[PDB]
Amino acid sequence: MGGEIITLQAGQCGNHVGKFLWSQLAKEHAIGTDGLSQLPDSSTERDDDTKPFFRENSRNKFTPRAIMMDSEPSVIADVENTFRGFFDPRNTWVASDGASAGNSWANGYDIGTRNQDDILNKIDKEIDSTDNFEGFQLLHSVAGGTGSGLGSNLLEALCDRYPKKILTTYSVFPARSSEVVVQSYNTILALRRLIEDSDATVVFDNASLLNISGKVFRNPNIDLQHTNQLISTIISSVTNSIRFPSYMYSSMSSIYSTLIPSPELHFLSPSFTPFTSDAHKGHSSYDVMLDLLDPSNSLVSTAMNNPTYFNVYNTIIGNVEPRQISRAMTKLQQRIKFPSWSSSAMHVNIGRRSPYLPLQPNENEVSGMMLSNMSTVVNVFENACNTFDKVFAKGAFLNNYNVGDLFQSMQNVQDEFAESREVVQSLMEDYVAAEQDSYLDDVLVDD
Amino acid sequence: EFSKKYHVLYQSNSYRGISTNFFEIINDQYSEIVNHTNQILNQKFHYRDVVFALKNILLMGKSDFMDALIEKANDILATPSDSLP
Ligand SMILES: Nc1nc2c(ncn2[C@@H]2O[C@H](COP(=O)(O)OP(=O)(O)O)[C@@H](O)[C@H]2O)c(=O)[nH]1
Repeated sequence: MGGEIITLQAGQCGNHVGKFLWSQLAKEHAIGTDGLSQLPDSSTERDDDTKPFFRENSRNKFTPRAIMMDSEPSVIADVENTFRGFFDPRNTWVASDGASAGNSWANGYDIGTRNQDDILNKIDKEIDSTDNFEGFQLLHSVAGGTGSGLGSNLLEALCDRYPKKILTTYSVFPARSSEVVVQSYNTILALRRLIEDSDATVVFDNASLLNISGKVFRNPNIDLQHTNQLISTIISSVTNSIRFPSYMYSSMSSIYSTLIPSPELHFLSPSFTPFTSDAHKGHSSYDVMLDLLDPSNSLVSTAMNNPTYFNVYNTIIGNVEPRQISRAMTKLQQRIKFPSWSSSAMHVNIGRRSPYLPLQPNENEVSGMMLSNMSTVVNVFENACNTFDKVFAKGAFLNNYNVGDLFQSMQNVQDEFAESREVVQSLMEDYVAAEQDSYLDDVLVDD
Repeated sequence: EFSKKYHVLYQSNSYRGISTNFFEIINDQYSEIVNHTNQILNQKFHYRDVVFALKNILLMGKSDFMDALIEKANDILATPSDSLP
């Protein structure tokens, strides 16, 4: 019904984000940079750590249940040089040949099979560390071909090796229209495999996150190192129900059960309230959540063309009042649109503000986050669509990326590419069918 | 020792018998006792922790426990037979 979770970084994007994640998690549980408890031990609070994410030793050191992979060994090292004792290097690995690393396609897809044993040895050793295992969570970028290729080979390998486990990822694509021409093969292929696993992902283009970081932090010079903070608050809060569990959610299996009824459409679009990751909204518990639906604070391309929702999940944290939020739920119900097919209950949990954070001067500074399954999420990587359409439709660049003796024949390259485009189109076919009411009659009226 | 103190305080008012001063002692005695009692209930008998625990287990306040219990007990519960070991 739940179990332990091993996280994964694959490519430098997950290391830059990863240092923000680990820093915030360390604050959340008084872990420190060396991984050791920073608290006097009073032997109180059963949720003083999260068994699912850390391995606690005799020093009260919390070893992350995580594996770090990159193609750039200096990024792995710099995160290890930040987590100065916290992140244990035995689970890190670099997938690299300096010559292949600059080739986003070849680096990832060649290592995914060539180095499958190095990739798997860290993974299999950690999964076997426990009995009550639930799943994996990866930090990625479809643009990050290193991650696309090893991630794709793991998506398929882990589905086969561990048929009942949960395999997911958070994937950040750069908000760039022309820098994605060269990415036309690895980003579409990342999708070619992401669509194959119903647990796979929460997706974002960093478009609004970049603009958000430039308005909220006192730093208009928007960059990744000033935007990964926003990524950190949105991803850190996801597991609040695991880290500080209550009744409905304690695990990914539970979250899954209520958020993605259709294994086919697992791709989510995130948003958040002000946060303290790097913040005090000044509103009631119902107002802070209503703002989560406002696209101007969407973390991805903002305004959607009247998006149809298939399922919305929210978590509210702070002095939450069920009656106040009833105004919010009523109001959200009149903004969220759907066919009777997706007229599901919306699910909102209540999380907990960690006891190891600076005491909140006002408990009513309620924060929160939203994850939603919408038809217009396909617009998140529209920039990739623009360039892969130009490229794939022409049979452009077949093996001009030095395919690693896989599909070495140009037709075979085009056939792999065709499958990746079949996936792009089938993704929207399911999002459109999902907008139908008749979807329900197909297996209820008919036999 | 507590009693000895109060015994003396009440004994010392035998000349008044039942009166205002007696009542004053009673009011204070009560407060001292209850305040005491409630420290030991929580400090020695873990009274609030017990209460929270009951909520957490019988009212199922914490589901990680219940999930762990059911899954480990899946064969126990699944087995239809009574007199399981
Ligand atoms: N948000 C974020 N995006 C990144 C970061 N590093 C790279 N990217 C993005 O990831 C894509 C390229 O992937 P990258 O991880 O650099 O290549 P890889 O090492 O082969 O996996 C592009 O969309 C980049 O904008 C990062 O630290 N944070």
